[PDB]
Amino acid sequence: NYAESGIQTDL
Amino acid sequence: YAESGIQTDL
Amino acid sequence: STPIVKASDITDKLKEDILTISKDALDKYQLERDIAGTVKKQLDVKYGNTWHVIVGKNFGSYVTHEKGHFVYFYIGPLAFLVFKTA
Amino acid sequence: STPIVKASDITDKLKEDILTISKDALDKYQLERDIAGTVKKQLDVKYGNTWHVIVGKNFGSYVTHEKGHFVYFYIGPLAFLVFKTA
Repeated sequence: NYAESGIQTDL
Repeated sequence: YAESGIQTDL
Repeated sequence: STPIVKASDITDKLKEDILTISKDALDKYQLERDIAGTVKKQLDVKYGNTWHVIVGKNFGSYVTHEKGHFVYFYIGPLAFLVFKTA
Repeated sequence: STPIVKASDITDKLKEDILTISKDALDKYQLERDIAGTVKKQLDVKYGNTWHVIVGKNFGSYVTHEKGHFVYFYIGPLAFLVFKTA
């Protein structure tokens, strides 16, 4: 199984 | 598959 | 504003499309994550899974990609890492 | 300093090892690409292919990962995105 991740650095 | 290493200019 | 390709393992056609989808994304989103998201999702739909996108001004990365499916480029000050795995 | 985990889908054991490997990398390497490459390669060896590592102060990312194989954390000013794909 697989999943999506979206991330934004603090700066 | 092939490998790629990268580094931003800044 | 003219995209500058820094590294690639890709066909000209797919490259042009990725660049096009990426420039369009810049008109539509203010956050790097959201730019990466729309590009990733569009490529998944258009070319099949599984794509991964990093957009930013400061990072180093080491990834593994399917042959012919990797491009690393700048648009202005912003770096784009776009690649596909299985 | 002490790693700060900002997102995860991962077992404690695997997490702890990624953090340990990442901290060790920081004792030896300063360039973000060097740090990312040594972590990626060690995880490929120890846990099987295929891992991808992004290290940096400014990026947004949108990726797909195997369930249970994703962690995003800071050590000091550096953000680490570490994940596994098929």
